[PDB]
Amino acid sequence: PHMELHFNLELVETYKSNSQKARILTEDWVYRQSYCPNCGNNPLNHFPVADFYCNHCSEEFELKSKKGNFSSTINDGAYATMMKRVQADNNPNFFFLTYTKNFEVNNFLVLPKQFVTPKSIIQRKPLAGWIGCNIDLSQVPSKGRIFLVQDGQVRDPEKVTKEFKQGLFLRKSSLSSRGWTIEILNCIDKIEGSEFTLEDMYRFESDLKNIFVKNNHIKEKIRQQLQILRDKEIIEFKGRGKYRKL
DNA sequence: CTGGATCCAG
DNA sequence: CTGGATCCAG
Ligand SMILES: [Zn+2]
Ligand SMILES: [Zn+2]
Repeated sequence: PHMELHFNLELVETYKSNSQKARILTEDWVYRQSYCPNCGNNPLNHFPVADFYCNHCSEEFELKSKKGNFSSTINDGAYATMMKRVQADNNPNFFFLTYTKNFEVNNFLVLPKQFVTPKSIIQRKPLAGWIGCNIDLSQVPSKGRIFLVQDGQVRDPEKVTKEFKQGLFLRKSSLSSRGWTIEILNCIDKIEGSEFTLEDMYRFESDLKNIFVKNNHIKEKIRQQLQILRDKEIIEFKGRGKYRKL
């Protein structure tokens, strides 16, 4: 098994000046080159929409693509529609593909569906109406941005599948309880290095209070959330309010 | 006390 | 059943 990072260069020539070129090329690449980031199965199945599923584990993936520079936002459709889906916990997993002017994939990631929170949905050039949206990847923790290819480097599929499976417990939490765990992961991402203290986490109290406005016991909530993450092997407790990222 | 463990009103 | 609240060991 060898991933080829370039698109089909013959299709590049055939579909020159064709309106659908960029969709044909990206879908083709995902179909032949991607694997299921849950169970590792290759190839995926095709379901207009660029939707795939895994015939082994039934995971679904919808593809989004951007030519050029890696963006911290993924273009979607309507704000209201995306919201209904997010609320109903109904989104597919998302594949995000970025590619160069020479039709090489330089980033390819999966955003597992449960990491798409109301918060991560931002309005695009909003107008009083007409309001598109993006998914804002700066609001998604590293645990929910799982790279199959990163900066032109093909990652170990065993690490991809491990990371994907590690986050699946969040599918069993309801919206706000899931939101808590996801925001704690966002805090931990900001801590520089491997080691951190409870004191480090308490610095985010003000930030967390602004998201979770009804919580008057934020320090205690932080402790509980750290315990959930320990139980899920995402951090370890070294005792006495000291932790290490895993 | 500090911080890991558990709970319950609506 | 949830997520803000309370319990409880060292
Ligand atoms: Zn190539
Ligand atoms: Zn699969």
